[PDB]
Formats: sequence, structure tokens, C-alpha cells
Amino acid sequence: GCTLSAEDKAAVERSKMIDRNLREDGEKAAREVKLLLLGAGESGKSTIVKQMKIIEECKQYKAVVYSNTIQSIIAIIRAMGRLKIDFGDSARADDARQLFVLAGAAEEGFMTAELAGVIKRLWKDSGVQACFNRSREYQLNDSAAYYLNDLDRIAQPNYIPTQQDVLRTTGIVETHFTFKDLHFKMFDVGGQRSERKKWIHCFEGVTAIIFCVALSDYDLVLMNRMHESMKLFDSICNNKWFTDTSIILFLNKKDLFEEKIKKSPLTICYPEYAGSNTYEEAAAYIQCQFEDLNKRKDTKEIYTHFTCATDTKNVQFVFDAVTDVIIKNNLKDCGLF
Amino acid sequence: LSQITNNIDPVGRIQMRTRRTLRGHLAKIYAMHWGTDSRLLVSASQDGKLIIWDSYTTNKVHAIPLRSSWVMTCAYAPSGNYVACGGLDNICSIYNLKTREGNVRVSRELAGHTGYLSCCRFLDDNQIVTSSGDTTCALWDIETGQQTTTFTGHTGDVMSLSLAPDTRLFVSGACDASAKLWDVREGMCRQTFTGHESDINAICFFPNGNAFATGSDDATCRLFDLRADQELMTYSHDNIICGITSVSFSKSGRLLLAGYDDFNCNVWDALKADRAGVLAGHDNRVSCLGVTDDGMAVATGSWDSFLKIWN
Amino acid sequence: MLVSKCCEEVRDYVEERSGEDPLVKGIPEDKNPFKELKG
Amino acid sequence: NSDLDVNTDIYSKVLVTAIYLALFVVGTVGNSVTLFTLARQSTVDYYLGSLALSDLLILLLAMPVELYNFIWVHHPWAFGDAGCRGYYFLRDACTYATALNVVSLSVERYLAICHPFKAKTLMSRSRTKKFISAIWLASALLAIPMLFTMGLQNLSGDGTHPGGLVCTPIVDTATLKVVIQVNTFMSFLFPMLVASILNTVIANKLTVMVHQAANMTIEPGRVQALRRGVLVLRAVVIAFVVCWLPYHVRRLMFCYISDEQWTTFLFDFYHYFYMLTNALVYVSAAINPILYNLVSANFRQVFLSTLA
Amino acid sequence: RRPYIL
Repeated sequence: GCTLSAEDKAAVERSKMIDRNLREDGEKAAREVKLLLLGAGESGKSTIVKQMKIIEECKQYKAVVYSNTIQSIIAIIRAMGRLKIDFGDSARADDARQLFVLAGAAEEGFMTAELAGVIKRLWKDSGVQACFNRSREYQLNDSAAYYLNDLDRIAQPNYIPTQQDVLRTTGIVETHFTFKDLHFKMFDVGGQRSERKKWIHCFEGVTAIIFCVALSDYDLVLMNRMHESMKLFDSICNNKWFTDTSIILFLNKKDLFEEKIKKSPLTICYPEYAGSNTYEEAAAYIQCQFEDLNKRKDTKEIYTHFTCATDTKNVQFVFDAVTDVIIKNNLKDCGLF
Repeated sequence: LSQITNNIDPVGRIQMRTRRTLRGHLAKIYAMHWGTDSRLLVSASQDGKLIIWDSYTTNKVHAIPLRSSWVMTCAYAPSGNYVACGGLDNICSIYNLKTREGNVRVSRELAGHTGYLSCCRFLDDNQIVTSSGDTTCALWDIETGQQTTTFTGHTGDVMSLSLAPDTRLFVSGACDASAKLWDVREGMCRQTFTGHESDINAICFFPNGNAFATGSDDATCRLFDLRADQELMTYSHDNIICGITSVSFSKSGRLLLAGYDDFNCNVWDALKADRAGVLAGHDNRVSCLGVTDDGMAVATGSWDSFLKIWN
Repeated sequence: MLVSKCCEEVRDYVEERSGEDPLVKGIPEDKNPFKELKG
Repeated sequence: NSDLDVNTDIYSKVLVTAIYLALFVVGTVGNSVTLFTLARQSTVDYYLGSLALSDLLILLLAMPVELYNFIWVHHPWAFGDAGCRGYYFLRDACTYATALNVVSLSVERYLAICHPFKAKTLMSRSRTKKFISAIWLASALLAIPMLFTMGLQNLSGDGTHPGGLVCTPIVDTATLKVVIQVNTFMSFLFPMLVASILNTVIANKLTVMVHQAANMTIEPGRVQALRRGVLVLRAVVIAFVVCWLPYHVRRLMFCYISDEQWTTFLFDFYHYFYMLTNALVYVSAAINPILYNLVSANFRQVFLSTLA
Repeated sequence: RRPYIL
């Protein structure tokens, strides 16, 4: 105990309040249920996300809104010099200068009455508008007009950003929906395309992978697309990181598939099959062909469902699967089982 | 190199104790960068936080809540004014340490990428280089928000990046087993290095800025030369086969610290390619390590959520 | 490009810097900033 | 000068030696195969290994000396002064090791189910190995009072015969009563409390989850393991109460009666009841691997595959 | 008659 004159104690109190904020957010994350989405060929990835999400933080974005607004108007003003567009009223030249003076002396995005006045007058000027309408000729924030048109609200001293303000400020897509009083995080990972061998280890500790296959992609060719989905499922199910993590398998677009199997056969996809050209048998053969691929069955278990753009009995089956995987993880974590 | 540099007497057995231990995280830590004052270090993890520790007193001077949890890298600006972080969100967000408010906030979100960001390094307070997931590297300007000089030319995705000490150039590594020496001012690659079997996961400059080591998934560290345009040394040893997640040199260069996936870090005599010492602290994959610019301490983070500081 | 000269440059650089290096020389534990000073 | 010898029926003595040898061979084989299996989440593994280790040590240390020195030679200490001190030190250190292991395993399961984040932060293999070493050190510190209280005393007809020497608490009845009653008090009434209430609320959570399992669309043949988990939970609590209650009731009986109430019949009942209580504590220390074996029929398969 | 047994 030295305290180094009152500030080491306040540093340790800062550290302990940071520890407190860590443990609260860590409890919120450790109770939180993480789910992986996979599938290269579109396989209901949309359909499932629309069916999932259909059933003080803003304040943190204030200076981002300001920053974006300042960036937008500067982009327009600068472009005027490059495209040789004059101001509608020569008096705006002084305001343009003042914009650069005020942005130039500040530390980060900000808003004052003075700055709001300068930007408002610039944005209403006919030359500035003419440059704005030529924005394809330079680089301008998509949300330029959104913020600049609402400047008066944004410039108010007690301004608090709305949700839309925050949304206005192309990889993974997180949907943090709840169901049966329990929160779910769904990671639409198929947006970004790179080598899966170098970032899938970020996803150890995901509770359940929700793998999705379209049934109707049995006959299309890039090499069968269905064989590509089976190899992708193979590469994920037998992976060295996902040894314990179970897979919620989906089979999508089943009615299309019903049409396509009432017209076209199934030997063209898989040669060594000679079953009936009935719905239940062909669906059972595709399901047994997927669930035979796990080289391990004592550790995890694949949960198959048949779904399409109907059957709203989806999220209850999702939560049934999540409960079974979490119960089996808890039993394993206990000394039982 | 070992036939030349064997006349120098060896360093002896290196024994280091965990001089500190920085607990607090709830996930795998992926990155760590010192400060240029050699006292503050930032460290990011998959629990949505990155935490700016004070290495002497083990105090958390900051903890920044991130908008997307998936975070592969971090860098600490040499002014001490900025930090950076990026992951699967394809956005290298930038945080301002030295704010009048005193609340760290996202100054800008740098976006426009079709892949995850593998690495970020700060050039100045206004220039930041990154290493992406669409097999390209880039150089951003934070004030405009526009990427200045895009570095295209790899076939497999890029995995690491290491600025030089004088920050005129840098080296990036990828899944091509081809480390490339880009150039910041002109904007084109200069040299391409092969000599690894598979993907490379870790690149660190030699402290003179005229060489660099490379850690790969092939259990091989290989120090290259930029002038001589070829591989110089193959720091590897039998009975070990696991991958390497991070490398860093010492201040003099005499000992290089390699992070294996045998769950412990090994300390390589950089001249005789001998395993000079073993740092057997961690109980999972050592995912990041770094040595102070003053050369006094070596911090190492890992997947067991424990930054240990050895000396 | 004469790899022997270049690795010799790496060698003479490090043997120039090896002495004042605070990790291969070691610590005297009183100039160490990481003395604990705690209870 | 031979007295205090208790003249019991030899067929009852042979019949409890046969029970003791059966518990001996079963506990040694079970504990050996469980430590080899756990040696070949990690914290519950080290917890089960520490409890099984403590039970193997209680068997191999306490069993053959208590056998030879209470069943066959009923009066003399075979092992000398440090023999008495080391016997009661080991025995009571193993008793605290078993009681605190079952406490820690029950708190760990209550933590593991009702506070998953707090159990994530409280559990690390570094912290768990430190914690088990701490609990063995604490069982040794709480067994230090069985060092200084206990000793040799000669209770022959004149106190000088070399065969009238016994192994007894050499301290008076009030100090004896307070030391043994605080031992039985904390070492039993605190583990009965934590095991009973924690495992009861875990059993409540598991029975609600069973009633929510009867998700039959998701369910494979895996409601057997939830009923088996209820059964192993209840087997842990009932086995700990039934096996470590009569031993401390016996020690209570030794604690309170100041010899004005002892007769010949209660004397003989005490000696036969001592035999039965050491039978039950060895039943506990041998039936841990059994009821960890039989419920985990895949880990059981691992046992019998390594054994075959 | 006290048993010394403990």
C-alpha cells in the first residue's frame, strides 16, 4: 500500500469499475447463445433470416453523426472547386472558408450553432445543390442528404440520435433476436468469401451450427451443386474445431423440390439409388445421405428439418435443437454423462 | 546462416518468470501491441472488448466495447492517440484515446471491403495500413475515410502484416506462402518471397528494418532478407509439428520469440537456430506476443485469456 | 544478392546491439521496472 | 495385565472381515481404473480425480492398519507413537478431503447450471489445480488437531505394563468434546447442507427440463441420460448422508457419555457399531467409482475397454 | 468401563 498520493488508488478504482463493466457485459455474453449459419449456394439463408427476425447506446453515435455530416458537406464543397461550379451566392464563399476553419481546428466531429449555420447556408445554396446532384462524379457519403436535410434537429443542443440516425452512419450479419425468453445470435457468415481454413477457429464455442441446404439444387451444374454442398457439409462436420458442436441441418425449398421430383428423376443426382419417386422416400434418402457423413456420432448429432417459404413451425424447432445441444453440453460439463 | 554464426558463443539457457499476469478477458485473445512509451499495451479479444492495460501496475487504463465481437487484430499508434481494431466485420474501426471528454469513441469506421481484416498497423496519426480478407492489403487515410492505396496481387488470402521501424515500407504475408514487400509511397509491390509449404500466419520485421521472420502453419519460422530477395534461415526443429500463430523479435535481434500450437511459446537463438528457451506458461494456443521497443519485457497473450509478461 | 554478406550484416548488427539488450544480457532486478513492490 | 479386550463372537468378526476385504478389492480396483482413465470440462475431471484419489488413500492407508489393529490385535498399537499420530492425521485429513471434495463438486454443479458465467470465471485449470492443492493443504491443517490431541496412554492395572498401552485422546473430556464436536459440526452439517439444497435445486431444474423434454421432435434416445442424471444426483446426496452420518453419530456418542452411562451392553454395541461405521465409510469410498461408472455408460465403456 | 476406541 503506497497509493502514490491518491491517484494510484483512483487508478485501481478505475480498473475495478472497468472489471465491473467487464463482468456485467461478460455475463450478458456468456449467457448469450451463438449460432453459426453456413451454405454457399443460396439455401433459404434469406428465408430463414426473415423468419427469425420477424419474431444511451444511440448517444454514443452522436459525434459519428457529426463527423459524417461534416465529411459530406466538405466533400461537396471541395468538389465544387474541382468541377468548377460557382456558388449561387458569392457570399457562400466566406461560409465555405469558415467550414474549413471550424473543421480544421477541432479534434473530432462536433456541432455548434455557428457550424450549423455555416453548413445550413451552404446546403441551401443553388451551386452547392448543383454539385450535390453531380455526386456520381466524386466520392460522397450515401447519407449526405439524410443528415444535411435534418441538420436543424441534429444541431439542437440536446440532440439524441434516433435509430435511423444510427443506421445511417458487407460481411457478417448479426441478428440478435429472442425467443421463448432466451436470446439468440445468428451469424450470417456466407456474405464474405475467403479461405474458411483461416477464420473458422474464431467460431469455436458456438453453441450450434445451423447448416442449410436447398433440396432443389440436386440437378444444377457449375459438377453437381448438391455434391458441392455435401462436400461443404463434410468439410464442416468433420472439422477439427467443431468436434463437439452439433449441427442443425435444414433442407430448404421442399415444395419446389416436390415439383422437380415429380417431373425429373433422382438417379441423375445420385447414381447408386433406386428407391421410389415418392416424397417421403426421396427426402429420407437425402437426409440419410447427409447424416451418414459425420465420422463421429458419440460427440455430436445432426438435427434435420424440412422447411420452405411456408411452415411457420421453425423457431420453435430451432429452440428445441438449441435446448438439446445446451443440455448435452451442460451434462458433459457436469461430472455426469 | 548456422554455418557462419556458430562461432559466436551461445546465449545459454534462458529462464524467465511470469513477471505480470493481466486477467479480465472471457475469450481467446488475438492481438497485443505495445506503446512507444513501452508502458501501455492494448489487447483485444472475442468477448467484444479491447483493453488498454498499464503493464507496470497491471491496471486497465481503458476497455473499449466493440460493435461486432469478431476481432482479429489491433495496433497502437506511436503517438498514443489512436488504437485500431478489425475483424470479420470488414471494418477497421479507429478509437481516439486522448479525447477532451476522456471517453474513447469510434472516430471513424473504415469500410469498403469484401473480406475480414487480418491486420492493422499505424503509420502516423493519419495513416493506417491494413491486411484484408479479399486477398488484398490497403492503406487508409482516417480523415477522409477513403482508402488511399489498395494493394492487389495475392491469390490466397493475406494473413499478416508488419510495418518497418522507419515506416517507409512494410511486409505482408498470405496463404500463397509468398511474403510481399510492399511500398507505401509509390504503391506497388517490390519483392515476393516463397519457401513455405503452406499458408503463413505471422510476420515480424527484424529491428534494423532490413529483414523479417515469418511464422507459418508448417512449424517453420523462416527469416528472409529484403535486399537479397531470398530465404535466409529456417528456424525449425524436429518433434514439433503444430502451427505458429505469432512471432516477434527481441530489441537486439539475438532471440526471436515464436508462438507454437504446442500450447507454449519457444525462444529461438536467431543465429544458431537453436531452441534457446521455453516459455511454458499458457494452457492453450499462444495467439499473440510482443516485445517492448525498450527491449525490457515480453508480453504474450493466448487463447486461455491470460496475458503473461515475462522478463 | 550475396546472402553471406547480408546474414553477416544481420550478425554484426545484433552483436553490436546484443550487450545493451535488456533481455539477452538479462536484468539486475533493481533497474527492472517489473519488480513487484506489493503485498 | 490384559484388560479392556472385548469378547465378541468370532463368526461376526470373520463376516465383517469378509465385507472389509470385498470393499477393499472393489475400492482399489475402481479407484485405480478411474485415476488411470482421468489421467490418460477439465475442472470437473480434476474434481472427480481428487475425490477418487482421496478415497483410494483412505482405503490403502486406513484399511489394513485398522484391520490388523482393531480386528485381530484389539489392544496394542502395532505402530508406535508416531504411528498413532500419523494414523489419525491421515484418517482425518482424508475425511476432510472427502467432505470438502463433495462440497466443491456440489457447488461446482450448482455454479455450472445456475451461474454459467460465474462458473466460467471461477473455473480455470490453473485455479482448479491450485484449489485442489489448497483443499488438501486445508485438510492437513484441520488434521493438525488430530496430531496434538491424540497419543499413547497406558491403561493397564497399574499403568506400567507394556501391553496395557492404548491409542487414545490423552486430553480431558471437555477439550475432547469441543474438538470432536466442532469437527462433526462443520465437516458434516455444512456438507449435508450444501449437498442437499444445491443438489435439490439442480434436481428441480433437471425435472423441469425433463418435463420440457416430454421437444420430442428434437429428441433421440436421450431422455435416459436425464433420468440417469437425476438418479446419480440423488445417489450422491443419499450416499453421502447414509455413509457419513453413523460415523459421526458414533463419535458424538463417544463425545457426550462421560462413563456414568456406559454399561457392558453399550460397550459391546459401540465396538460392533465401530466396525459397521468403518464398513459404511469404506462403502462410500468404494461406491464413488460405481455410481460415477454406471450412469455414464459410455465412460463405463471406456473403463471396461481399458480393463479388457 | 470406557472404550478408548476412536
